[PDB]
Amino acid sequence: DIHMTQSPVSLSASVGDRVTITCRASHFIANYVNWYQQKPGKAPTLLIFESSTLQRGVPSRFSAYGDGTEFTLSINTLQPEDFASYICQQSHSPPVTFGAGTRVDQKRTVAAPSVFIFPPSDEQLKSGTASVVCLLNNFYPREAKVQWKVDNALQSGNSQESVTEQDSKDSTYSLSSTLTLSKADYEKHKVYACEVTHQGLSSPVTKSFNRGE
Amino acid sequence: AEQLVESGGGLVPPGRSLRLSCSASGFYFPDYAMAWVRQAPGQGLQWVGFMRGWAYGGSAQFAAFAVGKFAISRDDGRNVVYLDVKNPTFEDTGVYFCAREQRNKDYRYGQEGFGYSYGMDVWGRGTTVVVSTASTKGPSVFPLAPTAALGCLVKDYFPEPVTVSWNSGALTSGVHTFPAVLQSSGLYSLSSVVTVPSSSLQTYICNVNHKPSNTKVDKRVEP
Repeated sequence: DIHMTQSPVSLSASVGDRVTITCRASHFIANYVNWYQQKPGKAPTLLIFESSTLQRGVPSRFSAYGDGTEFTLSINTLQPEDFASYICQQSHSPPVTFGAGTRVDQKRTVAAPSVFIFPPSDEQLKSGTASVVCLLNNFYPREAKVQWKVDNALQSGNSQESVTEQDSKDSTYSLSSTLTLSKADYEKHKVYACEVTHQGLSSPVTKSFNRGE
Repeated sequence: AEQLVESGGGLVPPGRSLRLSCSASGFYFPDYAMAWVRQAPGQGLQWVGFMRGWAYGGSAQFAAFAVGKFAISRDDGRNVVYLDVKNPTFEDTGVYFCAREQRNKDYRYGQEGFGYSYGMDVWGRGTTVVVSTASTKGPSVFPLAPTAALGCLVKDYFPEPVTVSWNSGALTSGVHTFPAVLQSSGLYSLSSVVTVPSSSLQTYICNVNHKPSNTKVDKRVEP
C-alpha cells in the first residue's frame, strides 16, 4: 500500500497567517492527491483534487501543489472557520489511503494549566469501581503530559483522557484524565497522585490525596 | 441537495453479522462509485472499500484487512449501498461514513489507471457503531468532591447525547463539560467541572439529562 505522512502533526496560527501543510507519499504518485478538511464530530469536506484543482464551492484562499512525492496544502490567508484538521489522501491506486491529519488551531500565549485531583465518591465505590479524576484547566498549547501515580507506582494503560475543543473566547484547552481501578485495588493503596508536565510550568506539578482523609 | 445518510446501529453484539445502509438522494446514484470509510475513536480516516457503478463493471475492492471480512453491495432502484461486516469485533468500533467518488469535468471517471481521482465530494454524516455486549442505559452521576474546583462524573450511558447544566443554568462561569469518551465496556463516560472560589463553599448542583433513556438527575456536590 501507499503510505501518506502528514507534517506537522499540529500547527498554531493566527487569523491572517499564511499556513502551509505537507504530505509525503512513500511512492511517486504524480498528481493523484486529494485534500480534506475535518472539524470535530463532522464528516470531511473535499478541498482539492488532483493535488491542485480547487473543488467547486471551496474558497480560493485554499490552494495546493505537489511534485509526485511531496504535496503541500496552503491557506492564504487563514480565516476563523479554518481552524480544523486537514487530511491528505492518495487517489493513485487501491487501497485508498489517508494521512493521519494535521491539526490547525489558533495561536495564543503560553498558559499553564490549573491542576486538580478528585477522589472517587463514596457512592461509586459501593458499586465496585473507583474513578480517580485529574483536571487540567485553561492551558495552551494543547500538548500536556499526565502521569498517574499510586503509592508512587507509575500507572500505565488504565486511564482515559478527554480534551475540550479550543475555547472560543480565550483559545485555551481543558483536559480531564480518569484513572479506573477496581474497588479492591483502590483500597490496597493510600496515596493517589496526578503529575502534570506542561510547557507553561517551570517544573512538573503534582496534586494528590490520601484515601480516607 | 446531494445527500447520503447512513443507518444501521449504535451498540451491536460482537460476532453477529452487521449490515449498514447508506441511502442516497439528490443525485443519480447509479452513476457513482460508492466508498465506505470508518474512523475509530480518536483515530484517522480508514478506507474500508468501495464499489463501482454498473457501467464500470460494479466490481468492489477493499483494504487488505477488510478483504473477505466485509462486503459491499448496492440496490440502485432503492438508491442504497450496504456494508456487511461478518463477525464484528471491538476493533470495528467507530464512525462509518459513506461517500461517493466525484466524476470529472466530462461527467466521467478517468480513462487510464484507477480512474477515481476527483475526490470524495459527498459524504454522509456518519453512523456511530460500537461493538460491545453492553445495553442501552442512562448514566450514573457521582460528585467530584471539591480558587477551587468541583464537578459531576456522568458515567456509563448509551447512546449520546447527554446535557449538563449547573444550578439549572445559573452557573456558567468556569464550566467545562468534556466530550464523551467511549470506555472499554462500550458505554460512554464524561465529567463536567467548574472552578469556584474556595470561600463560596453557595450550593452547587449539576443537572444532567439523558433523553434517550428519559433520565433526569440533579446531584448535589458538597465537600
